[PDB]
Amino acid sequence: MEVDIALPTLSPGDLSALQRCEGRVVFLETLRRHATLREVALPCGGDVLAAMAAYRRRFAAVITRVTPHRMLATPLGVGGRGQSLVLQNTGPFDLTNGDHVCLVPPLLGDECLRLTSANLELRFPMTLPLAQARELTARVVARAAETLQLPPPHRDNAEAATRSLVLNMIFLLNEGAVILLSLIPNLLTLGAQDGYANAVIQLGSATRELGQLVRQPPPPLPQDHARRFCVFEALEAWIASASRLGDTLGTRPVARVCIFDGPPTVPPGEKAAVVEV
Amino acid sequence: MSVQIGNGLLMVVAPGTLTVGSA
Amino acid sequence: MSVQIGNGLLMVVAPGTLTVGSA
Amino acid sequence: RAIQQLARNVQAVLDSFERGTADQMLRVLMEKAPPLSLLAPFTLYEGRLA
Amino acid sequence: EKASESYFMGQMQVARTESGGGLHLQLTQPRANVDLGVGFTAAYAAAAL
Repeated sequence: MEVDIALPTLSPGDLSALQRCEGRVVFLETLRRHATLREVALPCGGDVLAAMAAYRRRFAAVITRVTPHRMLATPLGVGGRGQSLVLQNTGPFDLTNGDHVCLVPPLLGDECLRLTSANLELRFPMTLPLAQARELTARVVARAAETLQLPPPHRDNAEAATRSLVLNMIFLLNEGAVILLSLIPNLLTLGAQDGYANAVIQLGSATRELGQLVRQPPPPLPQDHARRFCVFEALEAWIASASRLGDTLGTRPVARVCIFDGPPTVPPGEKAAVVEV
Repeated sequence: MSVQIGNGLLMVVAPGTLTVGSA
Repeated sequence: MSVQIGNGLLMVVAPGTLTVGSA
Repeated sequence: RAIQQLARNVQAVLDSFERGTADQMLRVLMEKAPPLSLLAPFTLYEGRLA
Repeated sequence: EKASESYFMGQMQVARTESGGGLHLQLTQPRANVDLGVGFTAAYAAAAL
């Protein structure tokens, strides 16, 4: 399978500029073998959270060839587990071997491939390392929830983000959770006896400021606390629901960069081999 | 009485290269 | 850059029919 | 060595069709033969039955 | 008996399957059989103990 996004007539002063797009991904809506350029298109920058919400319902595809007539592509992941392709870094950060890649909408805007001939423009989304897109998305959703090099939020769909966050956070509260909460003093006194434990707890940990302000009595034994046990259930819920927390907020990883012969790192704006996962 | 239908199999596994690259 | 050494494999698995019938 | 190996396991696995036919013959001839004891009188009183 | 039962041999199939770099053939041959004679045509003794 290969997607054929047909192109209208374009300006020779701009067709050539669009030929410089060989490793940027685009977001279709359905996977029919043929399609049109007028279809895969987004307006200029705005509402980064709206954009990242848009990048989850529509599976993406990477382009490979740009001839003056057609433009091939490849559905990113629909059945492939090792389908090796190429895509170029278009983010501000570099990327080393091995690490997974994530797709996040373009920040600050102003990166729009304007096509005055077809009157339509695109926004090829950037590619970041995983662990850093995590920080980016976390910062954006925290600042959006604050509303009861920075774009202004919208307060319209930010409530979707706040809701999706607060739901997963609330469903962490189980009758066993308070049993784990009844040791904050017992934890802190352990933190100050070993260097590693003290390094684990951060500085603005927002709980270290609780261990010295409030006291809690022994926790009341729950109902039928003589057959089952709530600590293990609580922790299983925690791990199962945290292993995917960032996914339902940010974007799932889609590919990991592999390089067999080339230099270890790829600087920004250079093609890099990759395997999709 | 020993040569090429398993030495058959053996040489011309050859005309199979795509095993396509597409999902 | 896509055609016949896995489309190699693919066509001519062909010259193997006995895989003998005898124990 | 690999070729001798093939020739040998060849000549080792599939004629167990000959042995296997020899087996199936008995396995079928057994499940349809009543014992002589229950059959010697059965033919003697034949006809006058029912 | 001189011809107790018919018997039909098939043509041998050769099933394929891969298994982790070690492969394994699977031969197969279908058969059939009907007892030709009418009435019992095979005895049985149970000689010894």
